[PDB]
Amino acid sequence: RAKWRKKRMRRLKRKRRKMRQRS
Amino acid sequence: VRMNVLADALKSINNAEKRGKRQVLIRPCSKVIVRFLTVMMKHGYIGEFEIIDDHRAGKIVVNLTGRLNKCGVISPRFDVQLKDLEKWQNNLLPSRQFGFIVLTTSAGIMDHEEARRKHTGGKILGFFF
Amino acid sequence: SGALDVLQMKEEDVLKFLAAGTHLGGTNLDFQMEQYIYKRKSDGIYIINLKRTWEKLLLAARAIVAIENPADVSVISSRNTGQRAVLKFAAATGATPIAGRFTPGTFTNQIQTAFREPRLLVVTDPRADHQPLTEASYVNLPTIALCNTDSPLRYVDIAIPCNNKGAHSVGLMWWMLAREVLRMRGTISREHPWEVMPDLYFYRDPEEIEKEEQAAA
Amino acid sequence: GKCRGLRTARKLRSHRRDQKWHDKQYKKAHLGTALKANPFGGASHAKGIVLEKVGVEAKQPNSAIRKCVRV
Amino acid sequence: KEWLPVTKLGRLVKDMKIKSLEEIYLFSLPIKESEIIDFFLGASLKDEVLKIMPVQKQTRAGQRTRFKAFVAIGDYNGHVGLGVKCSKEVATAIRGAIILAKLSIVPVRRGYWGNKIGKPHTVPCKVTGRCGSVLVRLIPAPRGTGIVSAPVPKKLLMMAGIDDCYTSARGCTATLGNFAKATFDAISKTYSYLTPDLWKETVFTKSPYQEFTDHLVKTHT
Amino acid sequence: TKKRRNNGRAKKGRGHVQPIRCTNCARCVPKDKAIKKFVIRNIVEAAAVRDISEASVFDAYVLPKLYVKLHYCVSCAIHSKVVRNRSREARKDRTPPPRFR
Amino acid sequence: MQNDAGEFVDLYVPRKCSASNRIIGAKDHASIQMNVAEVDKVTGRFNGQFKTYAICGAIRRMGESDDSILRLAKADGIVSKNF
Amino acid sequence: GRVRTKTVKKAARVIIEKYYTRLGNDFHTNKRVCEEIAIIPSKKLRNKIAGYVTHLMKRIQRGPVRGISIKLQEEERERRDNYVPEVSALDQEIIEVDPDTKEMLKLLDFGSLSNLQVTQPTVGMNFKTPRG
RNA sequence: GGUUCGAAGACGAUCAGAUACCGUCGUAGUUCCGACCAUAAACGAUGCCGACUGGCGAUGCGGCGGCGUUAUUCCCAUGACCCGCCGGGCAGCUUCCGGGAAACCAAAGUCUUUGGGUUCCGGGGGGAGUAUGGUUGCAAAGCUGAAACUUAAAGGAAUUGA
RNA sequence: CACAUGUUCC
Repeated sequence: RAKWRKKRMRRLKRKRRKMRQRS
Repeated sequence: VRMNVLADALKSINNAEKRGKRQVLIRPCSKVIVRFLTVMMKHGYIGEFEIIDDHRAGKIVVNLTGRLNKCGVISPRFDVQLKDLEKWQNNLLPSRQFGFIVLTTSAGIMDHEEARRKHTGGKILGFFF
Repeated sequence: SGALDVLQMKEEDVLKFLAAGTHLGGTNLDFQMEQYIYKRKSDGIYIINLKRTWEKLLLAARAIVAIENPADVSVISSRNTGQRAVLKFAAATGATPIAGRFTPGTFTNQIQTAFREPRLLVVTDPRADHQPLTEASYVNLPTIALCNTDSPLRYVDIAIPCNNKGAHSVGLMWWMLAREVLRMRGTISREHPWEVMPDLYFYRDPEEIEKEEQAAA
Repeated sequence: GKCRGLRTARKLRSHRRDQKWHDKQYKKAHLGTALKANPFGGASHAKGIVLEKVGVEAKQPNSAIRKCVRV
Repeated sequence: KEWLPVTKLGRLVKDMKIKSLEEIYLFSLPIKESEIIDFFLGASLKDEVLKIMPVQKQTRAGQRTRFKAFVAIGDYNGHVGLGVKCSKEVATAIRGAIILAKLSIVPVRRGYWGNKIGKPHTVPCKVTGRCGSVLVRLIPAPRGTGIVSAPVPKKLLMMAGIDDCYTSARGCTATLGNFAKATFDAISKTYSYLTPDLWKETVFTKSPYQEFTDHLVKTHT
Repeated sequence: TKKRRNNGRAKKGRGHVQPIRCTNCARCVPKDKAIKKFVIRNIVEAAAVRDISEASVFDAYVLPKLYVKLHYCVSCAIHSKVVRNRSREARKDRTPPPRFR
Repeated sequence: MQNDAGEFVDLYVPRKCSASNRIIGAKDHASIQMNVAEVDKVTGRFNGQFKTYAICGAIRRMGESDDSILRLAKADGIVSKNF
Repeated sequence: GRVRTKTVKKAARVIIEKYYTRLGNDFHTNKRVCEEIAIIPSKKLRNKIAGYVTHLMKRIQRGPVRGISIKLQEEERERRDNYVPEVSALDQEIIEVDPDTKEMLKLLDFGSLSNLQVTQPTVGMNFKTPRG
């Protein structure tokens, strides 16, 4: 189901934005 | 709303020519429209018409024959010179055997074949074949 | 036909339509016959004009005698109400009958035994005889259909408004048509009425066949 | 098109200017990012120096061992 | 070889009472017999098998395939037609496309372009044909140009003798089945499109069924 | 691929209506989409109609009746074997079955 | 269809429908000629001449066949002008 | 537990059509009639057709049969299709004639008739079936 | 303020595994008010205005006239039915109008017989609604929005088997 | 009340 194909990318973006502030 | 007076006139009579009616009712009558069909009077494409000349937008009732398959309207009114009167008929008219491009000029609303004679083109209206 | 001194609407025909129930129509209306209807009477019944019945009978009777050979004219009645009238017209006029249970493919299959090429088609009503009208668009065949106030006019060339439901009203139609087509061709005169009664073409229910036989014995 | 006036020319080719970018052929020939990424750099032939040899496994049913070279 | 007549118009062929096949297409009576075209214009009627194509049907037990042949027919004078047959063998599918190709010949209109001197070389007017998604147009051409068209519709256009042709197409022309029959509607539209030369009202000749109805009941059933 | 003119619903000018709950399940269906069986039910079918008559109060006492408007969903109506799948030529026939028995 | 010099070059002239005033195609399989017999003004019997008509197949497939031929026969005097 | 198939029914019907006069009513009476009029391959097939031959006359003795062509029944149908009733019910002295049918006759050539009866108009013109 | 129901979570059964479907609870929520966000298969997967083109049976608004029935019985006049019609309001059946690739559609028609007017939006499938930039929001997140690279396919309609 | 999966090319 394509609904959680989008939600998988959404968890990647929160992880990728958190490492922006760490630097 | 109502943008054109001549485009709806030709679309209404083409919607009934494919059906096969003999008398139809067109809502507008303009100065261009009343002398637009007089070109078809000299070419014999449509039967004689009677109008209701009143204090409103008059209603024209035209006799319908089968000689005019479709009269075409072009929008807007492009400018046509005599360096390109042969240019459109390559894409617009069926042939020179028949098919007519009508134009409105300083001489009046008139055909491309006679536009070659009086040497005056210009503002265009449409085509009937 | 048109303003002909020999062919007005006749007094002796007046009493036949009024007693039969021909001028009465149906509850509904088909959009085609605006010109064939005079007025609406009480309880939802339309009125079929007798002048229109006379004129459209003549144009129907024009085409019957115009085909000089009656051997290749077909007649159809799939409804049991017009069964008795049309069968003996094949023997009388010379036509070829189609009396119920019509086979599809009689006009396109060259292998079938009943492969026909007539000139004129006779329909009692378009709804029960819609299938014969299908092949009329594939091979060029004129047709007559006895139309009601509700019968469709699809693939019907010549149509006559009358009542195709009552038993006494249907057999009047082919009798008067037979009485007319005999008059244009040089066989029977016009001043004297036809000797054969119109009752010969009324379809009779089998209930009355065994009941009238009781009165004989 | 959809608008059919007589003096709509700025409405016309500006509504043809920007989806020319959505066409791949116009975008490829007018955006230089792939021209930077072109390892020929606008060329057709290029010299090269080998550092190793790489054997590439082939695709679906049509399968073999392909002779490829690191350049 | 010895033909046994079936159709009513078929008997009229052998009686030497009709001069040509033009009077049949005057009245547009349908044709079901395939020797009538051979009888009148079967001299230069040239056959050509376009293509073979193994169309297939999926069944429960095994597979099931039958062939299909395409044929353009005519002489090089005004008369061409198309034939379609899907049969089991390539021999029967080819003849089936040959044998029905007579049955669907449509006479084309050749007209002049500008001056009316010489022989009618092009289409009288701009006409098109509609079937499927493939579009084709018959566009008049200047003198001495030729059939400027795709090779498969190019063959069917010099197949009728019309020489100067201009075209303009749209659609998946790779489906030449939908592309050849698109020309078929366009060439058939010429005798349905009203011409200002043909504003003269047609006097109605009497039908051959009506003219010879006495003979139609004395030599057969 | 589109299957119906009105896709299982009788909404043509509303856009939004009030949902209702189902009967066999608690499926939440809009009111003009669920199947509304207004089932008529006598209290005793065949057994006690003779049995009440020998213990009733008055002469030919009339029995009361139940009127419950069932609201089955798409999945609950087919599981109760009420509605049936139909051919596309017979899907448009929306006339109710008769009441012969 | 005639040339520059004045010779009829067309191989036939197609029919015309008298109702819609348009020509009839070569593969129109529903177009019908209405054969109308002639009635004598004093005898009433068949003469030997016809007032032929034509109808196209498209008019048949909408249903306006009989209304046209009634109008067609009014102009030729077959239908009574009093009506 | 017995059904007559297409082979039995095509052999039995054509025998009855052409050889009506030679068949009897008992099974064994016309069983040997079928022996001489056709070439029957086996004993079993002759008894199979002849039972259905006798089965159809019980349908004939009941009345007319749809799928049969009998000359005598054809003449008897011609005798009843050309039957002549008494005088016509089209020409009466009493005829019901609605109020709205007069003015179409009144504006026609024959306005005043002799053997007609003007009827009352039905008061209350409700004629349609209730909806649902 | 929490009646009922019910994310998360817990407990009892099935499972080889349930962190699921079933049942017992139960927090945020579900109810109201004031501040936020602007996403939905927000669908009629079908923008808005306007001329025309099959009928047919309906329903709703307002208006016109009319046998008659029923109440204010005490009629003029009002109501409720019945008959039609008028402008449009959601609509429905039929279909060789016509269109479309077809499913289907009186519009998805008046389209190679190509132009009534106008807005938004797509250019093979992925990468990707992603990086970056800007911007709104407390946050979740929303709007705008790539590229390198990868692929000969991705996809829609329809027939027959399974 | 359960039923999960059948290694690739043809």
